[PDB]
Parts: sequence; C-alpha cells; structure tokens
Amino acid sequence: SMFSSNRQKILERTEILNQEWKQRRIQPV
Amino acid sequence: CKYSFKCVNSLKEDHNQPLFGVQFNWHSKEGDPLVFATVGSNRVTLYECHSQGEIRLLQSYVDADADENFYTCAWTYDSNTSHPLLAVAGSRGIIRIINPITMQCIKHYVGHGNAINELKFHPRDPNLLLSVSKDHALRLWNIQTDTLVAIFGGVEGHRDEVLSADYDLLGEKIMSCGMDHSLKLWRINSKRMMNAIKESYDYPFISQKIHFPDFSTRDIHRNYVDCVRWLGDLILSKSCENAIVCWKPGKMEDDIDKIKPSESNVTILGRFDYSQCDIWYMRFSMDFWQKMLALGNQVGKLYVWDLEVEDPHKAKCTTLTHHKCGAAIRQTSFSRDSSILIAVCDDASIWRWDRL
Ligand SMILES: COc1ccccc1CN1C[C@H](c2cn(C)c3ccccc23)[C@@H](N(C)C)C1
Repeated sequence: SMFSSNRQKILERTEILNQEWKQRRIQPV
Repeated sequence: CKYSFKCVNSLKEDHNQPLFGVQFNWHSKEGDPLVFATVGSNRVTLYECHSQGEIRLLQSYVDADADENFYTCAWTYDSNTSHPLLAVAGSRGIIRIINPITMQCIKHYVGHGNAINELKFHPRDPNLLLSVSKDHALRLWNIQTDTLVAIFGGVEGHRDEVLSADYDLLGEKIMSCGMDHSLKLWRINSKRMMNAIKESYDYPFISQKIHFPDFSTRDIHRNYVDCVRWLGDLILSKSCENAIVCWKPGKMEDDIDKIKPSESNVTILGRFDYSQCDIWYMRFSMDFWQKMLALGNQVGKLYVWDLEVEDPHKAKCTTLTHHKCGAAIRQTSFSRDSSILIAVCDDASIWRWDRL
C-alpha cells in the first residue's frame, strides 16, 4: 500500500536523523 | 489509537498577551532536562520539565522594543561548540539568534521585508535557517557566515503572505503555503541550490533569486493555508475548513522526485477531521517519530491522532480537555521522546499533558 511504503520512508529517514542526534553531545541549557 | 494523556500542570505568563509559539528543544541529549520555549508579545521564555508535572521557569527574554510581537521560534545548535541556539522573529521582520543559556541576543538579521510568520531549521545542517514572510517570500540564511543564501519568490512565487513552510525529513526540499491559497514546492538539492549553499560557506554575498517553484497547487483548500508539514513523501496541510488534508503532488503513483514543475494533478489520500477550529492561524505539530499528530482548537480542546492507524477517522485519540482551558490553542509541542505535550493559548496560558 501507499501507507506502508510511506511509513517505511518516515521510519528509514527518522532513523537517519536519530543516529545523527545520538553522535551529538549538545551542552545542556 | 493507544495514546492517553493526563493534564499535570498549567501556568499563565504575567504579560497576559497571546502566545503564538511553543517548541521543545529536540537537540538536548538523552538524559538531559526537557526544555521548551514560548513566544508571544515581545517575550521569549524558557521552561524546564521536571517530575510530578513541575514546570520550572529558567529565563525570560524581554525585547528592548515594546512594539515587537514574536510569532515563531526554532531551535538549533552551534555546529562547532555543540552550544544550543534559539531563533525568534515576529511583526518587526527581524530574526534574533539568542543564546538560551545566557538569554542574550547573539546576532540579528534584518533582510526580510515585513512580518516573519515562521522560522524552521534544516534537519541536517544546523546553520540553514528558513524564514517565511508577509512580503510573499521565503528566505534561506546561513547563520554561520551571516549570509542570505536564497530568496524564494518573484514571478511564480507566493501572491500573498507566506504563513508556513517545512523541510522534508532529509532536507532536500521545502513545501511553503499561505494566504494566496497555494502550496508551493522548492527543491534545495538542485545543482543551483546546492552550489549556492556551498558558496555561502566560502564567503558582498550575492543571494540566489528563485522566481520559480518545482510544483504549485491551489486545489487543496478554498482559503488561507496556515500550516504545512511533510509526512514522508506525502503532505499534511490545513486551512480553516475543520480538516487537516493528507495529499501528494501529481497522480496516485507519481514519485515526488519525478513530478515536473508544471504538474497539474493532485491526489488526496485522506482527511483528519475535527470541530471548532474554523478561525485562521492555528498550527498543527507532530512528535519526532511522526507517530502522533496534534492540533488545538479555538475553544481549548487538544486533538490527537495516531499516524500509525491508516484510516484517519479510526486514528482519532481521546480529545484532551481541561475545564479551565477555554482559550484558542495557537501551537503545541511534543518533547523529543513524546512523553510530554505542551499547548500555549491566546490568554497567555501554558498547559502540560504527560503520556499515560
Ligand atoms: C499563531 O500564529 C500563526 C499560525 C499559523 C500561521 C501563521 C501564524 C502567524 N500569524 C501572526 C499574525 C497575527 C497577528 N496577530 C495580532 C494575530 C492574532 C491572532 C492570530 C494571528 C495573528 C498573522 N497575520 C497574517 C495576520 C499570521
């Protein structure tokens, strides 16, 4: 389906963003 | 939908003026405190979320100009020092980069003509800031070199105020929307744009003047399009017609990266219906994983949908209501882990909803 395909795109792409955030150590505010 | 929330706290800012924006800082590392910013009048305020619904006031920014009215804010970080940063803008058309640790202005950018309605940071490059304005244009800034990379408008640009814009997940393209009823696509992974961005880092800087979008439609809504966000290769957009519309440029099977600038087709996949949100300038938001969609209405109700349930009517969550929350919810923000949801109102009130 269009839904499941789009869901996997979101999943794959948010995982890429999540991995980039994990390597980061942004100092606390 | 499986999601449930409990209202654990609320407060009201002493200025009593409407709050237009709220954003949790999604750059803060795991374990660090959940911090959000609010914007309204000439104020920017930072709060920290603690246990048992505690909302701890951190610092208040009060703009020298009493006539300034902030409409939006967005978070970023310094690519070199890992220092958090906060961009704000409003009616004066001035972008202010604020050190959220000291609550002092680092730098500002005039550039834009008229009111700035929304700010957004690129999801990959923390220096690329997008401002959308009352002057009908979008502007891309490189805040590391203090250059205006590109101006998106002109011959085939918006014909009225740009109200909202969003970068897709990988930061390859932007969807803008506004008072002219249209939604316009602007590709930033084009050779021209990728080179203009590269040049902004090598830098009087010559900004790109992008007169032509990569897609344009005015057949989704019959009024002002006041909010827009990507959902994968699909779009989420709303007007004042009591629905958020899920659609895609072109025909059902058309790949987002294969649609041509003159593409006349548009495909609606669904609608997330609600009630009493028939007034202009009401923003919707999603959590980081795009599993939840939230929208406040003019009467203090907070609607939530489970984006993992295909049928939007079946996706509906129990609507969040508190007998003391009766004012228009202008914007909402989920914490990075979606355990906390904050709503801000026209009566300067702030509402904290914790995941059950
Ligand atoms: C909550 O803000 C949203 C939400 C969605 C899209 C854009 C905005 C930003 N707006 C700020 C402006 C505004 C000024 N005043 C006094 C207002 C009172 C109430 C509501 C909005 C405004 C608006 N212009 C076009 C008139 C656009």
